[PDB]
Amino acid sequence: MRELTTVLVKNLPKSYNQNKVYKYFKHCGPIIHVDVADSLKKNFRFARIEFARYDGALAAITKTHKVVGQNEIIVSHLTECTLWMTNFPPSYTQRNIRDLLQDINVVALSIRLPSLRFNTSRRFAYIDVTSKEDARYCVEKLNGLKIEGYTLVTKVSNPLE
Repeated sequence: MRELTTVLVKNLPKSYNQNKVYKYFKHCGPIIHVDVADSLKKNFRFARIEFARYDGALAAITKTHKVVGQNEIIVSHLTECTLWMTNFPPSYTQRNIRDLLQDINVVALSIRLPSLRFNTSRRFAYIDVTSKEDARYCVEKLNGLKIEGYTLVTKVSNPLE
């Protein structure tokens, strides 16, 4: 218990748009998932990549030392700013989360649903937000919300490290 299989990028110029980032991550390593975060409320952008490996993370982190059009991008491990739900029903559609994070925060970084088999898999779901200061309050609320007699459970930390 302690691995950094998941990395985050910061700065992200126009010059490192999704198409461009895609070129780089596939030349780093094997990867499960990849996304960017358009954070229109701030100048700098972010992105997130589930390499699912430690050697994957190093291949990303090392790739940081290449400037890209006057905005040197920053690659590191992921920080604890990921909420994830566990005890939750599958009817939490990805759209629903983008509504709910606008309703409590305003802004999110990224939003991952599970895909095991079909839908009826009772796996867990994982969402990243810049909004982490208010997320510390939201956790506390949601960690003992009631829906259909189930206590919901969420966390705001990284469930592998």
